[PDB]
Amino acid sequence: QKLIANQFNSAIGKIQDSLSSTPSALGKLQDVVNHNAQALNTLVKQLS
Amino acid sequence: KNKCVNFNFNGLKGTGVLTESNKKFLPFQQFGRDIADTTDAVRDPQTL
Repeated sequence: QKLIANQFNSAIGKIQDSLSSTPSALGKLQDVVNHNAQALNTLVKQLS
Repeated sequence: KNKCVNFNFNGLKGTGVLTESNKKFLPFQQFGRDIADTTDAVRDPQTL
């Protein structure tokens, strides 16, 4: 039991630290926003 | 100033609100455009 508890806690800590240290993990969501923003910008440029 | 007026500056027609500007473009510069490529800042002919 306690070995499994230690492994679980260590795994959670590793997930937290790795998620903090890697910036490209959350690209997908970020990508979404970029698309919309870029699209809107393009439309504005069409007025010129 | 400071109301919805139809303005005509040197044949440039438009409708909007004219406010005192804190922009500091150089004396030779006359007009001011924006991201959408339209004039948003102007310099009066009679009084600079």
